[PDB]
Amino acid sequence: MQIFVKTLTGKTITLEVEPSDTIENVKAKIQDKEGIPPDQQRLIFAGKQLEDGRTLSDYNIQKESTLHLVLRLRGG
Amino acid sequence: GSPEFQNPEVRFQQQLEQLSAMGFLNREANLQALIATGGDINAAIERLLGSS
Repeated sequence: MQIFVKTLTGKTITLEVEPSDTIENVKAKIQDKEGIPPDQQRLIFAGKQLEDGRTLSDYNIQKESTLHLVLRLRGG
Repeated sequence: GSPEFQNPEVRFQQQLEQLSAMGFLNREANLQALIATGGDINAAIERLLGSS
């Protein structure tokens, strides 16, 4: 299924995922496309933080959903 | 007029417009995060989603 991933900066990354995908699995896809390590990636949905050790079925993520990927920079 | 931004009824009004536009159901906590940063919305949300 298709999804939309808008970063905190306002970037809109288009990716593909399955209803049986995991948070970590998505992070890898994003990492491949962009390059940002999964450890620096954070998945927020409607303000709710999607924990890495969770599935898309936990927060009931549907298709054509808009996920917000926050980039926690360790630098300054 | 001249309202208080500290008041949870206002929630900065404009800053909350960006916070809600980035997908965030939180309101009060966001007002604090905005104060802690001083306008740095990105830095606020980063730490805000983690704790406070």
